[PDB]
Amino acid sequence: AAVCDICGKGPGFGKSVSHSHRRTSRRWNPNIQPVRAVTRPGGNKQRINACTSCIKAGKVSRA
Amino acid sequence: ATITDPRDIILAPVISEKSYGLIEDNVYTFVVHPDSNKTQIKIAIEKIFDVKVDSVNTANRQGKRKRTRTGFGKRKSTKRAIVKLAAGSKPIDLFGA
Amino acid sequence: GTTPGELRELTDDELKDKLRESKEELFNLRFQMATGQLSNNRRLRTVRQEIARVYTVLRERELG
RNA sequence: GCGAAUUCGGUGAUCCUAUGCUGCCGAGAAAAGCCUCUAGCGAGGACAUACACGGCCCGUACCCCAAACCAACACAGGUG
RNA sequence: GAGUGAGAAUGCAGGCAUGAGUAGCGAUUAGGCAAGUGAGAACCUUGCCCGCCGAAAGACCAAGGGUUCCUGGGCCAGGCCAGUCCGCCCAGGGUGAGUCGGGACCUAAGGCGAGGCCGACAGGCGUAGUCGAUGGACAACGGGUUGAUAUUCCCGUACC
RNA sequence: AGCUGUCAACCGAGCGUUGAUCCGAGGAUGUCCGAAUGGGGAAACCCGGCACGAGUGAUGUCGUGUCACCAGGCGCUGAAUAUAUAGGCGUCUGGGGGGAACGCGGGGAAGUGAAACAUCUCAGUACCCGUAGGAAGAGAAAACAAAAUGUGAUUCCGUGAGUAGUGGCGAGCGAAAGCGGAGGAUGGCUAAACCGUAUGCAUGUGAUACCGGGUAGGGGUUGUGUGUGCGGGGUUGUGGGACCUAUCUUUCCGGCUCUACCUGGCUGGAGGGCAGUGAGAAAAUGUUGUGGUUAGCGGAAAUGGCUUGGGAUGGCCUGCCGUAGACGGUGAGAGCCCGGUACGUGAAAACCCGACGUCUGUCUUGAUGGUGUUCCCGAGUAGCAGCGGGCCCGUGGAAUCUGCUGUGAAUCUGCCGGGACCACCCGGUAAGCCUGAAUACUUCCCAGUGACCGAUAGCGGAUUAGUACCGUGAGGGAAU
Ligand SMILES: [Mg+2]
Ligand SMILES: [Mg+2]
Ligand SMILES: [Mg+2]
Ligand SMILES: [Mg+2]
Ligand SMILES: [Mg+2]
Ligand SMILES: [Mg+2]
Ligand SMILES: [Mg+2]
Ligand SMILES: [Mg+2]
Ligand SMILES: [Mg+2]
Ligand SMILES: [Mg+2]
Ligand SMILES: [Mg+2]
Ligand SMILES: [Mg+2]
Ligand SMILES: [Mg+2]
Ligand SMILES: [Mg+2]
Ligand SMILES: [Mg+2]
Ligand SMILES: [Mg+2]
Ligand SMILES: [Mg+2]
Ligand SMILES: [Mg+2]
Ligand SMILES: [Mg+2]
Ligand SMILES: [Mg+2]
Ligand SMILES: [Mg+2]
Ligand SMILES: [Mg+2]
Ligand SMILES: [Mg+2]
Ligand SMILES: [Mg+2]
Ligand SMILES: [Mg+2]
Ligand SMILES: [Mg+2]
Ligand SMILES: [Mg+2]
Ligand SMILES: [Mg+2]
Ligand SMILES: [Mg+2]
Ligand SMILES: [Mg+2]
Ligand SMILES: [Mg+2]
Ligand SMILES: [Mg+2]
Ligand SMILES: [Mg+2]
Ligand SMILES: [Mg+2]
Ligand SMILES: [Mg+2]
Ligand SMILES: [Mg+2]
Ligand SMILES: [Mg+2]
Ligand SMILES: [Mg+2]
Ligand SMILES: [Mg+2]
Ligand SMILES: [Mg+2]
Ligand SMILES: [Mg+2]
Ligand SMILES: [Mg+2]
Ligand SMILES: [Mg+2]
Ligand SMILES: [Mg+2]
Ligand SMILES: [Mg+2]
Ligand SMILES: [Mg+2]
Ligand SMILES: [Mg+2]
Ligand SMILES: [Mg+2]
Ligand SMILES: [Mg+2]
Ligand SMILES: [Mg+2]
Ligand SMILES: [Mg+2]
Ligand SMILES: [Mg+2]
Ligand SMILES: [Mg+2]
Ligand SMILES: [Mg+2]
Ligand SMILES: [Mg+2]
Ligand SMILES: [Mg+2]
Ligand SMILES: [Mg+2]
Ligand SMILES: [Mg+2]
Ligand SMILES: [Mg+2]
Ligand SMILES: [Mg+2]
Ligand SMILES: [Mg+2]
Ligand SMILES: [Mg+2]
Ligand SMILES: [Mg+2]
Ligand SMILES: [Mg+2]
Ligand SMILES: [Mg+2]
Ligand SMILES: [Mg+2]
Ligand SMILES: [Mg+2]
Ligand SMILES: [Mg+2]
Ligand SMILES: [Mg+2]
Ligand SMILES: [Mg+2]
Ligand SMILES: [Mg+2]
Ligand SMILES: [Mg+2]
Ligand SMILES: [Mg+2]
Ligand SMILES: [Mg+2]
Ligand SMILES: [Zn+2]
Repeated sequence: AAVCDICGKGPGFGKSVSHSHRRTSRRWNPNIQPVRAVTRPGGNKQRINACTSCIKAGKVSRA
Repeated sequence: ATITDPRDIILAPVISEKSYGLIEDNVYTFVVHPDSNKTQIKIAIEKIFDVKVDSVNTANRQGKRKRTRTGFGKRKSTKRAIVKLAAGSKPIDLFGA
Repeated sequence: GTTPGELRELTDDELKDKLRESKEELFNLRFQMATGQLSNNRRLRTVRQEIARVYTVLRERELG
């Protein structure tokens, strides 16, 4: 839940608000998953931490 | 540069009533730099005074702590060495009694 | 102790010779004043002068 | 400086044999050293003894159930 | 132009009073006398009795302190008093190890930690290892010494 | 011509006309701890390996170097296994800690005010964290404005204004546009719409398909798609650029568009430019100011007289010089006594900024104006949905920016800005990159200033000062 290795995405911090509109500091942790994706066309694939946005971008290929 | 010589170690001899109680018994007292060793001091005394020594005993005397209005005064730490020449018994005339 | 005019025009074997004799004189003089038979300081200072400059000239002509 | 005798017996431990023996359950550390076995070498090591030799650095005084440590004291306290 | 006017805020810092030459002088043991030094002696030194502890109030060690140890000098400051005395102060001297205690040997609880994992970041973990005794392997006595040090110095005999 | 720093004297030993000491520039020596880096460790202390030498009859022993970690390149090797990778080695270049403030970028509260208090404010304050610099960040419009044929990068002040506004519309918070100022450089290019080469990956109707007139010699730029890498040529507001067809064209040679022959399209080499330590290519090759600095030298003019007087620098009187009548001391208020002041001078050596001669780099295969017509100019981005931040803007009708999570566009009759929203007209081209000048700060150094204090004041510290002392702590903290 820290940083996906390629686009350099780090968690930002913000405040939760109530119906009474009360502030309280909270956290947003980015969607990153441990997946093993192909790097060279021979079909080898290594476990790296990639965020879901990057996976959707397809910056790492699927095979 | 600098070469290795044995008599870069001896600071001085010490004169005292105990030192004379030893001088009568063919055992001598010398003041020696702290970073020395009995082997080095043995080789030094042998080479310098052409006497074949048996063994050397060394002791460390912690410095005193003398009063002064300026503040807390401490003297330097000194190392005394006890040396005992062999049965050959060659007095060191350089000691000057 | 000796002038640089002589020192720079003199050679390797001779600064080796004055090197050993100056170490020998440092030995002797420091430890007669250690024994307490010696009085003044300038002797150790000038033999220090000699050893320092001979070591400097040694590395100087070694590099050059 | 000189310098006599220097044995018997008995009592006797919480000390030694004992890291032992007997019994209990609540069932009682580690590694180094030591002995030995081979893998990987190898043309000179193995056991005793007469002899001269060489074995480092540091602590080493004093106080220590106290006027010297901890309690602001030369303190009716505490300290293994 | 003002840090410009104090008598108080259980004000602040310094100094000095009364209570006052009043209470106390730190135990369950207790002294007295003689001679000696000294200008001064219950308090120090030497001699004889008495008193007390004696599983300590004796003798050693570890932790701790660091010269309080010994000798010589002096007693305005310190010792709850005077003090020649002192653990006062000034000077000098004093601590001797192949074999006693640690390092060159090894580990427990636990600490550090290459890479590695996790963590916006600072960081937190723990592998190989390396540290970490309160533990284990591995080598002594009698006597003598001066004014103070003795299983260290010397004599005598050995060890690993 | 004196000198061996001070408390702090005192002795004794001595150095100097050959110039000692003193002040400056450069150089070396530089124990140990401390990033500490051969390993370890309770800081200034314990323990080793490797190479070259000294010494003993040998050892023991003694000196000199070298031995931390991480990152980034080079060469070798390649495990599970065959290709190949991790890991493993050897060598260079970098970084590690400290510093008062200033700055960027993330984290980030409460005491308080609202006379309570939750929105709010306190406040993006304190503090923590990782960065480099001497300044940093920002910086060339996807900016304003509103019909004027306007401003024209960024930065920092004074206005505009406590105004338009926000706010349990309370406490409170708070613009922008425009104007006046400081400073100047409206500034050069990369990368996709053709190609040559290092290439491979694939195949081959392996012969009439490839070269820019004529004759002739020779024998896969895949046929078609997908994806990446390498390059000449398109980076735009009146809205702009090439797969092909129309007009002048300020040198030449070669090789190409799978070949040899006019037309059309690219690349290598000789000569005017553009510039260069730049932010738009990067590494190198060598040069003078009385600019300054770290330090010094010269530098006028009464022993004047008389008196109180211990001493005059005092009182009076002559005559003092002055491009110097600032300041201290000497026995009392001294420009005429000295330290010195105006003013001149002066550096062997070293350092920072400013010119002047080998050498280096580029293109003049290129350049300037002229008539119609057939994939590229920054992508998981702009934008959208939800959830939050920061601009006055606290979900209010809410533009603009950013972020987390899902979706998701065109390439010019494309877009977004013009403060919920659009038809016709109006102004600029987003996802890429950097860039000096004005500014803030002062641990340090120099020269000065003060209607600032004169020992309970002024820094805690004019003196053993962050010392004694207290607290095992972060620390607190004196008097003299
Ligand atoms: Mg991460
Ligand atoms: Mg934030
Ligand atoms: Mg809050
Ligand atoms: Mg999808
Ligand atoms: Mg010894
Ligand atoms: Mg004292
Ligand atoms: Mg029994
Ligand atoms: Mg031996
Ligand atoms: Mg030692
Ligand atoms: Mg002892
Ligand atoms: Mg003691
Ligand atoms: Mg005792
Ligand atoms: Mg106490
Ligand atoms: Mg007491
Ligand atoms: Mg007590
Ligand atoms: Mg007890
Ligand atoms: Mg006032
Ligand atoms: Mg008053
Ligand atoms: Mg008062
Ligand atoms: Mg009261
Ligand atoms: Mg009173
Ligand atoms: Mg009474
Ligand atoms: Mg009473
Ligand atoms: Mg008492
Ligand atoms: Mg008496
Ligand atoms: Mg009793
Ligand atoms: Mg008892
Ligand atoms: Mg008893
Ligand atoms: Mg202890
Ligand atoms: Mg101790
Ligand atoms: Mg005593
Ligand atoms: Mg005395
Ligand atoms: Mg007295
Ligand atoms: Mg007193
Ligand atoms: Mg004393
Ligand atoms: Mg660990
Ligand atoms: Mg690590
Ligand atoms: Mg571990
Ligand atoms: Mg360890
Ligand atoms: Mg241990
Ligand atoms: Mg003892
Ligand atoms: Mg003993
Ligand atoms: Mg110099
Ligand atoms: Mg050197
Ligand atoms: Mg280190
Ligand atoms: Mg280390
Ligand atoms: Mg590399
Ligand atoms: Mg392979
Ligand atoms: Mg740094
Ligand atoms: Mg609050
Ligand atoms: Mg409030
Ligand atoms: Mg209120
Ligand atoms: Mg710079
Ligand atoms: Mg800029
Ligand atoms: Mg305004
Ligand atoms: Mg208000
Ligand atoms: Mg605000
Ligand atoms: Mg091109
Ligand atoms: Mg081009
Ligand atoms: Mg137009
Ligand atoms: Mg002058
Ligand atoms: Mg007069
Ligand atoms: Mg006058
Ligand atoms: Mg004046
Ligand atoms: Mg006057
Ligand atoms: Mg004056
Ligand atoms: Mg004067
Ligand atoms: Mg809003
Ligand atoms: Mg809005
Ligand atoms: Mg554009
Ligand atoms: Mg930009
Ligand atoms: Mg600027
Ligand atoms: Mg006063
Ligand atoms: Mg403390
Ligand atoms: Zn990602």
